[PDB]
Amino acid sequence: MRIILLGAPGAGKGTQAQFIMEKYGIPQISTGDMLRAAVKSGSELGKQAKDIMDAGKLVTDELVIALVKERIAQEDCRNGFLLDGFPRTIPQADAMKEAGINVDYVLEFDVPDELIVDKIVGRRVHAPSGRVYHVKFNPPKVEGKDDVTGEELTTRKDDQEETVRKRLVEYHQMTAPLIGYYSKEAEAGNTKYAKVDGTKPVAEVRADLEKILG
Ligand SMILES: [Cl-]
Ligand SMILES: [Cl-]
Ligand SMILES: [Cl-]
Ligand SMILES: [Mg+2]
Ligand SMILES: [Mg+2]
Ligand code: NA
Repeated sequence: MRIILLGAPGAGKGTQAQFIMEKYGIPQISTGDMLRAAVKSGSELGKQAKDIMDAGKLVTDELVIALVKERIAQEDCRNGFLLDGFPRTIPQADAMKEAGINVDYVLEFDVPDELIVDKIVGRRVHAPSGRVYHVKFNPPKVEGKDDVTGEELTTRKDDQEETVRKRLVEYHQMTAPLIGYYSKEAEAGNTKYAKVDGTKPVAEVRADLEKILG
């Protein structure tokens, strides 16, 4: 099975990745992982990608697509692949089509913005050790303090509410046309598309995916 799995930053689409990998015998692949790998390999695309990154420049859609095409030709994608978080824009989806990269299912892992925010801004960390807590889901033993040292917990700059909300605003303005793109592709019979309710318990989402995919 060839699957694209999309989802807003913080929604938790990753919670279903291992289920999909084990159901079908397929690797999880991502443009981030591809960039890091091809550089190691010394292949020509990797060298081109390394040059671009070393210059602090943007990886063009042309190069990303060539890396995707190369990645899915590798032996471990024989049964399919779980393409995580890509495409991100209609131009990238069109470049997939120009290159001949169709998939069987596009899954939109959907969690309302307010629930994403509530999840992230409740996080607490003991930064010297990377130990993590959450006011609502994994609270510490003494309020606001690290269990092990007793030092007062903090929050990551990455997790500030204004920063989370800005990231979601940007995500939806980019992704809304892409969702419509794949819905239309499904209407044409070129793929299947499903909006997945990520707010349910993990075990229920898993059951729902089993019905969506078969
Ligand atoms: Cl996430
Ligand atoms: Cl990968
Ligand atoms: Cl303790
Ligand atoms: Mg890999
Ligand atoms: Mg939406
Ligand atoms: Na093809």
